[PDB]
Amino acid sequence: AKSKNHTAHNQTRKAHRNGIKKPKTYKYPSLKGVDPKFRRNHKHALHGTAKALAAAKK
Amino acid sequence: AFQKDAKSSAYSSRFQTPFRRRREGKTDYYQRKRLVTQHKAKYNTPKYRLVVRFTNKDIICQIISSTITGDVVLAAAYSHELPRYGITHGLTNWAAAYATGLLIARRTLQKLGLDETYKGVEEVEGEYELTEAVEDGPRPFKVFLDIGLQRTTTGARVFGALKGASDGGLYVPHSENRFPGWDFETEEIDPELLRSYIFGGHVSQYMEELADDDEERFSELFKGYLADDIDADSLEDIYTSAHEAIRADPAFKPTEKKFTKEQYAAESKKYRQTKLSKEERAARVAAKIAALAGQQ
Amino acid sequence: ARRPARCYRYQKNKPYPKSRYNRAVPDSKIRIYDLGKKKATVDEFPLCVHLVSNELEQLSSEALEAARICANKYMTTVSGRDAFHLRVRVHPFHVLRINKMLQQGMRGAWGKPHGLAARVDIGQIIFSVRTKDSNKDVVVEGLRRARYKFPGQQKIILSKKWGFTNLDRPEYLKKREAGEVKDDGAFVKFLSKKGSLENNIREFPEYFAAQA
Amino acid sequence: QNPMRDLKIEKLVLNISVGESGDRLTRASKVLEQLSGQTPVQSKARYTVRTFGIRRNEKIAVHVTVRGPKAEEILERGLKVKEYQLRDRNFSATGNFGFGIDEHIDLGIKYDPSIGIFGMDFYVVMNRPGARVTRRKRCKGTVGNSHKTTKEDTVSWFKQKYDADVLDK
Amino acid sequence: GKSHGYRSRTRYMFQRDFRKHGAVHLSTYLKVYKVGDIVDIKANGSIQKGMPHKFYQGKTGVVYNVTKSSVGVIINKMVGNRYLEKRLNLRVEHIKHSKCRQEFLERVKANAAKRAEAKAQGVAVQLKRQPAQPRESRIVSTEGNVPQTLAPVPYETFI
RNA sequence: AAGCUCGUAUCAGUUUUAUGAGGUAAAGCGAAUGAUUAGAGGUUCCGGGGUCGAAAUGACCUUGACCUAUUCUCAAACUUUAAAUAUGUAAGAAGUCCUUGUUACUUAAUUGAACGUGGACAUUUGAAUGAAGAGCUUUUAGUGGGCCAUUUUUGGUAAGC
RNA sequence: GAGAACAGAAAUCUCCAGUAGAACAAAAGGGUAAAAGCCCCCUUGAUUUUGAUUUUCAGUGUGAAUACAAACCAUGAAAGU
RNA sequence: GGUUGCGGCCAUAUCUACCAGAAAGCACCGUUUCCCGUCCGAUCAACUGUAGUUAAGCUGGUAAGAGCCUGACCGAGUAGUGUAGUGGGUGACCAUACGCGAAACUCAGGUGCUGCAAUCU
Ligand SMILES: CN[C@@H]1[C@@H](O)[C@@H](O[C@@H]2[C@@H](O)[C@H](O[C@H]3O[C@H](CN)CC[C@H]3N)[C@@H](N)C[C@H]2N)OC[C@]1(C)O
Ligand SMILES: CN[C@@H]1[C@@H](O)[C@@H](O[C@@H]2[C@@H](O)[C@H](O[C@H]3O[C@H](CN)CC[C@H]3N)[C@@H](N)C[C@H]2N)OC[C@]1(C)O
Ligand SMILES: CN[C@@H]1[C@@H](O)[C@@H](O[C@@H]2[C@@H](O)[C@H](O[C@H]3O[C@H](CN)CC[C@H]3N)[C@@H](N)C[C@H]2N)OC[C@]1(C)O
Ligand SMILES: [Mg+2]
Ligand SMILES: [Mg+2]
Ligand SMILES: [Mg+2]
Ligand SMILES: [Mg+2]
Ligand SMILES: [Mg+2]
Ligand SMILES: [Mg+2]
Ligand SMILES: [Mg+2]
Ligand SMILES: [Mg+2]
Ligand SMILES: [Mg+2]
Ligand SMILES: [Mg+2]
Ligand SMILES: [Mg+2]
Ligand SMILES: [Mg+2]
Ligand SMILES: [Mg+2]
Ligand SMILES: [Mg+2]
Ligand SMILES: [Mg+2]
Ligand SMILES: [Mg+2]
Ligand SMILES: [Mg+2]
Ligand SMILES: [Mg+2]
Ligand SMILES: [Mg+2]
Ligand SMILES: [Mg+2]
Ligand SMILES: [Mg+2]
Ligand SMILES: [Mg+2]
Ligand SMILES: [Mg+2]
Ligand SMILES: [Mg+2]
Ligand SMILES: [Mg+2]
Ligand SMILES: [Mg+2]
Ligand SMILES: [Mg+2]
Ligand SMILES: [Mg+2]
Ligand SMILES: [Mg+2]
Ligand SMILES: [Mg+2]
Ligand SMILES: [Mg+2]
Ligand SMILES: [Mg+2]
Ligand SMILES: [Mg+2]
Ligand SMILES: [Mg+2]
Ligand SMILES: [Mg+2]
Ligand SMILES: [Mg+2]
Ligand SMILES: [Mg+2]
Ligand SMILES: [Mg+2]
Ligand SMILES: [Mg+2]
Ligand SMILES: [Mg+2]
Ligand SMILES: [Mg+2]
Ligand SMILES: [Mg+2]
Ligand SMILES: [Mg+2]
Ligand SMILES: [Mg+2]
Ligand SMILES: [Mg+2]
Ligand SMILES: [Mg+2]
Ligand SMILES: [Mg+2]
Ligand SMILES: [Mg+2]
Ligand SMILES: [Mg+2]
Ligand SMILES: [Mg+2]
Ligand SMILES: [Mg+2]
Ligand SMILES: [Mg+2]
Ligand SMILES: [Mg+2]
Ligand SMILES: [Mg+2]
Ligand SMILES: [Mg+2]
Ligand SMILES: [Mg+2]
Ligand SMILES: [Mg+2]
Repeated sequence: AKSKNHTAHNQTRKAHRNGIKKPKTYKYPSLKGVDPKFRRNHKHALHGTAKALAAAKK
Repeated sequence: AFQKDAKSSAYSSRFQTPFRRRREGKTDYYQRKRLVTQHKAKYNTPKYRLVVRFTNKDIICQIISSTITGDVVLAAAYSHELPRYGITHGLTNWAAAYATGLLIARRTLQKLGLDETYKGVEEVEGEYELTEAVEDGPRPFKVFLDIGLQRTTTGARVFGALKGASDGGLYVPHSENRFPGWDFETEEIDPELLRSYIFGGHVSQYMEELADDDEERFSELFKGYLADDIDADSLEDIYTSAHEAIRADPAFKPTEKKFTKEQYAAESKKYRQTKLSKEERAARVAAKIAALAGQQ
Repeated sequence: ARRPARCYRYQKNKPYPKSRYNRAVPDSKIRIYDLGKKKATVDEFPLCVHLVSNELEQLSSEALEAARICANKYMTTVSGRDAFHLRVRVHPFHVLRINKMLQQGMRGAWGKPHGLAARVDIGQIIFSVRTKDSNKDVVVEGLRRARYKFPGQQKIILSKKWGFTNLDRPEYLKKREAGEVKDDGAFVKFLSKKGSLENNIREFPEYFAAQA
Repeated sequence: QNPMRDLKIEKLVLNISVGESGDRLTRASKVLEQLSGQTPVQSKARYTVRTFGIRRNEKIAVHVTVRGPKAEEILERGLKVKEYQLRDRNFSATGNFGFGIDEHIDLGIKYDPSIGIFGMDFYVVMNRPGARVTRRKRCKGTVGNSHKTTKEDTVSWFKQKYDADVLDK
Repeated sequence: GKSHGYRSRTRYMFQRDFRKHGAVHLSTYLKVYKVGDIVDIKANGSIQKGMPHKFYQGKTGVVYNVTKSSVGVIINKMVGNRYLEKRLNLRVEHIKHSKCRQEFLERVKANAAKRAEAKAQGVAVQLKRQPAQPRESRIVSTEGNVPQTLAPVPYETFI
C-alpha cells in the first residue's frame, strides 16, 4: 500500500458551500445546566407571580 | 552586608517582590483569601470578618468588609476605650479582650438596629453557647473571627475577644476547645475556670499568691492597683459592672481632638526631609567632581 | 570518509547543535580562534581588515580550520608571528547529519552526526585581523589567500574602526586622549558617565583633569 | 551611643558528636542531662558514609541549647578548662564563638565508670537586645548594620569580661 | 506514538507570566459576575481546578450560570460547517469581565444624553458612527518653515 | 430532487471602530537555563608541582581551579522583550432608563438574585460595502487511490523521491 | 561563606546569605514559598444518589477531568477546603 | 501631615551603603502564678505597662549606586512580514511595487500611589 496519510486540502471549500452557519440566537435560552437550588426556587417565584397577575387582573 | 554577599544585577533584575503586606509580614494571604471571598451566588453580599489585633498593650476589634478599592470598617472598639467603662489597667488581658469584644459586639449591633433584639447572654456565667436564631425576626449579625497571625492556642487571648463578641449577641461561629478550661485529656469544658477568666479571676488569684510571697515584685506590677487601691478580690466586680456599663452605652464617644489636622499637619511637616531636585543633584555631583580631582 | 562539501553547503535545515538531545556529535576541526599576538594592546594595532561572507551558506569546521591555518601560516612567515592578531569571527555549532548504509519494510533515515558547520549570513564576518597600517598589504593578501578555502563568495574590507573596538579611529582617539579609555588585556574599558562616582574615579584617575 | 546594645549570650549549645547509636549514645546524652539539667535532644545521621560507621537516620549525636545565667555558669566552667585561652579562630565573623574540650570530667562531673568519658563541642551564640525582630512571627525583619553582632566587636567584649585571651594574631 | 492529552501543547500558553507567579491577588475573587455578563477566558495555570481547555483560551463568552467558585460560560464552537454552543464551567480565577462591551455602553449612554440635549434644544442629531473621512483642504505656511531639500545618500560600509 | 414557512426580516470566506487571546519571525546572550573564543585583574584552615629550609595556620616563583569587571560566537525541543498574516467577542427594541409585584433561593436587613406588571424615549434606532432575499425540513446519489504550482515546512547528499 | 574536641573532602553543632538555583512515586512540561515543599496532629469525601459539562467526537461509546443539586461525613477557633 | 489596625494595586514599593527621625502609635523591653508551648519562656502561651530605650524594627532623606518603572527627533522606518510581476541571479539569494512594522540597545524623566477606621504637638 503506502497511501497518503492526511490532509485538510479542499476541506474549507466543502465547508463554505453551505457556509459556516451563524449560531441562531433566541430570546429565552434554556436553563439547562443552571443550578438546581436557583431553579427550584425560581419555579415558585414564577408560579407565584402568575397567580398575582390573575387576581390583580380581575 | 558582606563581600561574597551583595546580590548581582541579575538577581535583582529577576527578583519577584511579594505583596507589601506580605513583605511587611502583616497579612497571610492564603488565609485572607479563604476568609474574605464570598459565594458567587450571594453576589455583593459582603463577608464580614471580626478582626482582633493585639498591639503591645492595647486591643483592636474591627468588623471589616472588603472592596477592590480596599477594605471598609463597619465599626471598631479598641481596648483603650475601656476607661470610660471603668477599666484603667490591664487592658491587654484576657478579661479585657472579653471586655473589648463585648464592646465591639454591642456597638455594631447598636448602630445596625438589632440592639434591642439579640442581647446575647446577659448573665455571663461562662457557659458554652453561641447566639441563637430569633424566630420570626432577623437572623443575628454573622461575623467571622479573623485571628490575624496569632498562633491558635487553647486559652490564648484572641478567643477572649470571641467570647465577648458572641456573648454580645453577634453571630461568631466557633468551638470551645480554644477556651481556657478545655481539658486536653478529655472532651470536657469546665466553664467555672472560663467564668473566672472572663472576670480576671486568674489575674486576681495572682495578686493574692503574690502579696504574701513577694512584696518586692508586688511593688513593681499591680503598682496601679495600689495607688488607686483596687485590691485582688475587688477585681471580679470591676468587670461585672463593666459589662453593665458596656450594654448601657456602647455608642463610641470619639476623642475630643484638641488641635486639628491642619495643626498636626504643620507641626509634623516640620520634621520630614523634602526631596532634592535633580538640579540640586547635578550640583553635589559636579561639586564632588571638583573636589576629589586635583590632588584631592 | 567525508561527504564532499557540496552536500552540506546550503542552509536547508533548522539549526541543530550539540544538545541534551544530540550528545553524539564529533569534535570541531577548528579549535583555536585567536592567533598571533593576542594580548596586544588596543593601541598597538589600529588597522582592522575583516573577511566578509557574501552568501547565506554554511562553512564547515574543516574549512574554517584550513583557512585559519592557511592565512596565519602566511601572515606569520611574511610579517612575523607577533605582527598581527587573527580572530576567527564565526563558530561551527551546527551538526551535519548523514544517513549511512528494493529493500523492504521499513526505512527510517535520521542521520547520525557527520560533522559541524558554521551558519553564516550575507555580510557576516568570518575573519577579523588587526595590525598596524604598515602591515596592511600583508594582512589583505593573507585573507585573500584563506579566501580560496571557503565555498562561494566572500570579500575583504578595511574597517572604518580602530582595531577590534567599536569606535572609529578619530572618535577613538577622542576618547583616548581624553581620559576615557583604559587598558584591559587585549581590549579596553570605558569611563561610564553613570554609576557610582566613587569607584568611577578609583578607575580612570587619568580623567578628572578636563584637559589633554 | 550604645544604651540598648549590650552583648548578651543568646544561647550556649553543648554538642557531643559520637559516631554510633545505642548504649554509648544514651550514656553520652545522660552526660548532657546533668550538665544542662534539661532533657536533651538527639540528632539522626543525614546519610550513610559507611567509613564513619553511620547509616541514614541512625541517631548519631546529641546536644542541648541552654539560655540565661545557666549558660554563663557552664560557659565559665568550660572557659576554665580552656585556661581562659581561646584563639582568633573559634570566632565566626557573625559575632559568635565556640571551643571544645576532651574529658567532660574536666569540669566537676566526677567520673562514674558506669557512664564513661566524652569530649564536648561548646558553642556560644551572641546577639544584642531587640534581635527577636528576626525571630517573632509578625513583622519579621533583619536587624540593621550598626546593631549587628560582628567579630572584632565580640572579641572586644570577650577580653573585657572574663579577662581571657585571643592569642593567635 | 502521537500524544494529545487535555493540556497537550499548553507549554507556554498556560505559563504563569514573568515575575507574576504565585498566589493570586484578592480582587480577582472580589469581582461579581451575574448571568449574561460577557467574560474573557484566560486560564491561570496556578489554579488547576475549574480550569478551561486550551482551545477556549482567548475566547470570549457569556456567563449563563453562577455557582460557588464558578461562572458557567456559554461559548459557540465551530465544528465542521456549523457552530455549536458549548457550556464551560469556569472558576473565577480564569474569568475576566470583557471591555468589548463598555465602549458600546459608554456610547449608548452618550447617545441618550446627546439626543435629549439635542432634541430639547431642537433637531439636527447625528448619532451614527461615520468612519474616518478624507482630509479637508489646508494651506501649510512657508513662514519660517522653508522646504528642506534632501537627496538620496551614497553607499558606505563602516564595518 | 422535493419542497415548506415567510419576506426585507435577517444574511456575509469583506472592511472599519472598540476590546480580547497567541509566543512563531525577529531579537537576546557585558538578562535566566544551555553552549562557546580570548585575554586582564582579585582570592584561600590551602588541587597538584617546584625553591629556602630542622618544621610553619611559613616566605617566595608555579599551575590549576575559583571570583569580579570586560571580550569573539550560538539554539527545533533556550529566554526578558516581541511583530506581520491569521484568530475570539461587541457595534441597541431580545436596547436603555424610572416606578415596584412574585419567591420556598440569598442577606443582619425586601438586602439580593431571577422573572415580571406599569411608565419615558423610535426623523441617523446608533459603523462601512454588498445581498438573485431570509429561515427551515425530509430524502437519496457518487465519493471515501488523489495529483500539481507559488509560499510556510519535516526526513533525504539528492530525486520527475 | 565564617565558625566548634577526636572530625579528615563527607558525621554532628551554630550563625549569615540564599526567588526556589530544591522538593512534590514516575516521562516531560507546566504550577507552588507563612506552599503545593519539610515536620506534626486529627481522620477516611479514595463514601452515598441520580442528572449537567469539557476533551477526544459522529459532538456515539470508552478513559480523564470540571462545576452544581440532594445526603452522610472528615479537618480546623473559624472562613473554609 | 505622623503613626497604627484592615487593605487595594503588588519594586516608582525590592537591593547596598550611609544620615536623620519631636509628638503620638508602634516597637524593643520586665515577669513566669495562671491557660499554654518548647531540648531552651528563643519562638508560642500567659501577667504587668510596671522597671528601661529609640539601639534596632518602623518611617523619611542621601548616592554621576544597583535594580525597577515611564517616555521617545533613540536603535529604526532598521529586522521581520501580508500582498504583485513572464523582475534580477547558474545558484545562494536580492532588488522593486502597495501595506503592516519589532527587539536588546541609546538618551531622558521618575523611585510607591492610595481606600476604610482610629489616633497624634
Ligand atoms: C520605552 N519602553 C522601554 C524602555 O524604557 C527601555 O526599557 C529598558 C528595558 O529594556 C530594560 O530591561 C530589559 O533588558 C534586560 C536585558 N538588558 C532584561 C530585562 C528587560 N526588561 C530595563 N532594565 C530598563 C528599561 N529602561 O527600552 C525598552 C523599551 C521597551 O523601549
Ligand atoms: C549571464 N550569466 C552567464 C551566462 O551568460 C552563461 O555564460 C555563457 C557561457 O556559459 C558560455 O561559455 C560556455 O558555454 C558554451 C556553451 N553555451 C561553451 C563554452 C563555455 N565557455 C559563453 N560562450 C557565453 C556566456 N554568456 O553562463 C554563465 C553565467 C554567469 O550564467
Ligand atoms: C550575530 N553577531 C552579533 C550579535 O550577537 C550581536 O552582538 C552583540 C553586540 O551587538 C553587543 O554590542 C552592543 O551592546 C552593548 C551592550 N548593551 C552596548 C552597545 C554595543 N557594544 C555586545 N555587547 C554583545 C554582542 N554579542 O549584535 C551584533 C552582531 C554582529 O549581529
Ligand atoms: Mg507514492
Ligand atoms: Mg486515503
Ligand atoms: Mg500511519
Ligand atoms: Mg493558616
Ligand atoms: Mg473538637
Ligand atoms: Mg532557506
Ligand atoms: Mg527560512
Ligand atoms: Mg531537510
Ligand atoms: Mg532563516
Ligand atoms: Mg594552505
Ligand atoms: Mg534495506
Ligand atoms: Mg532501505
Ligand atoms: Mg571563496
Ligand atoms: Mg563571482
Ligand atoms: Mg526572610
Ligand atoms: Mg509527540
Ligand atoms: Mg502567555
Ligand atoms: Mg517560567
Ligand atoms: Mg512568590
Ligand atoms: Mg500560593
Ligand atoms: Mg484534583
Ligand atoms: Mg458620532
Ligand atoms: Mg484585519
Ligand atoms: Mg530564532
Ligand atoms: Mg532581545
Ligand atoms: Mg547566556
Ligand atoms: Mg526559539
Ligand atoms: Mg479583531
Ligand atoms: Mg451595517
Ligand atoms: Mg439562499
Ligand atoms: Mg447523501
Ligand atoms: Mg453510498
Ligand atoms: Mg459511504
Ligand atoms: Mg496515487
Ligand atoms: Mg524540475
Ligand atoms: Mg530567612
Ligand atoms: Mg521558578
Ligand atoms: Mg520561605
Ligand atoms: Mg518567603
Ligand atoms: Mg454524570
Ligand atoms: Mg466523554
Ligand atoms: Mg516617644
Ligand atoms: Mg520575655
Ligand atoms: Mg508572647
Ligand atoms: Mg536611629
Ligand atoms: Mg529606607
Ligand atoms: Mg538608578
Ligand atoms: Mg504602558
Ligand atoms: Mg515616537
Ligand atoms: Mg511610539
Ligand atoms: Mg530584506
Ligand atoms: Mg514579504
Ligand atoms: Mg512572486
Ligand atoms: Mg520592477
Ligand atoms: Mg521596498
Ligand atoms: Mg516596504
Ligand atoms: Mg527607593
